[PDB]
Amino acid sequence: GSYCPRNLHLLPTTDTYLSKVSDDPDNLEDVDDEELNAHLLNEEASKLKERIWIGLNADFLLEQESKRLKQE
Amino acid sequence: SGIVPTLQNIVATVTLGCRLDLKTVALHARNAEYNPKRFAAVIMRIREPKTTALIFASGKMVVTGAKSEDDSKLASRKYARIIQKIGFAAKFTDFKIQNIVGSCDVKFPIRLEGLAFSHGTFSSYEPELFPGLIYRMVKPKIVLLIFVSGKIVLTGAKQREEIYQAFEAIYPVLSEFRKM
DNA sequence: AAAAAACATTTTTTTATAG
DNA sequence: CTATAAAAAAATGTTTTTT
Repeated sequence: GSYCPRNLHLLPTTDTYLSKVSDDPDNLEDVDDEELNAHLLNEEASKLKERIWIGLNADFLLEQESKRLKQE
Repeated sequence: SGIVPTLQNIVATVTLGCRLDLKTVALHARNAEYNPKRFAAVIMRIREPKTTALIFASGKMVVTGAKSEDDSKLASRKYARIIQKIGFAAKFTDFKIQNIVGSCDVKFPIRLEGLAFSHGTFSSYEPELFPGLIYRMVKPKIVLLIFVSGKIVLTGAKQREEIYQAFEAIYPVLSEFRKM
């Protein structure tokens, strides 16, 4: 307010905005809704990434393969 | 007095309790940026409830993006369905919120070259370095950014109620220092 | 000087905000 | 980029022990 100051707990608390969401650490099977269930690409689609990722990071992959030589 | 900081950003830290291989995580997801030469993590930038996160091969991602606390808890809950549905164990343990950010408009010009005089024991203002005035508050420890126009960034706190006190406290000071 | 196990930093990610 | 803060763990980057 503009006169006598703001009342502490008449505003929302983070702790009411946390207790609104599920806490189950094992059974996180309450936020599945198709779109989420679609962030996991198949075989033909995952195979294309491994193929492309290898090329972009064939830079990285040689120093790591030479790190296998310093370790032998 | 009549305004209350809008949460524009919340950081969420979370443990999944397993040293999981990154290589695989990325090659199974729509949002899959693994550049181990760059950052040592994977980047999944989910749509609802809108985040970005950052998964670590030890199992403790950095979920940054939430607009609230409904979001930030679920944001990090949604990587716990993916990493699960791929091939890893990995639970959802210790949802800690490291940072919350704030903002608003007090709707009037605010002088800063004079705030640095009175409350300059808390302050550091270099004009042509950064147009904002940095307020280091102690109780509670939430850092305000006070811009010329009258807009304040209130990044710092881990509880929402904290941030809101930092606006209320600094207000009669944002009122005293002005361009009439 | 030298090889070593000790601390400290540069990197990234989000978000609004203004020189 | 300048600036706030906040996690995190690969990684190089400093100061300081122990050879």
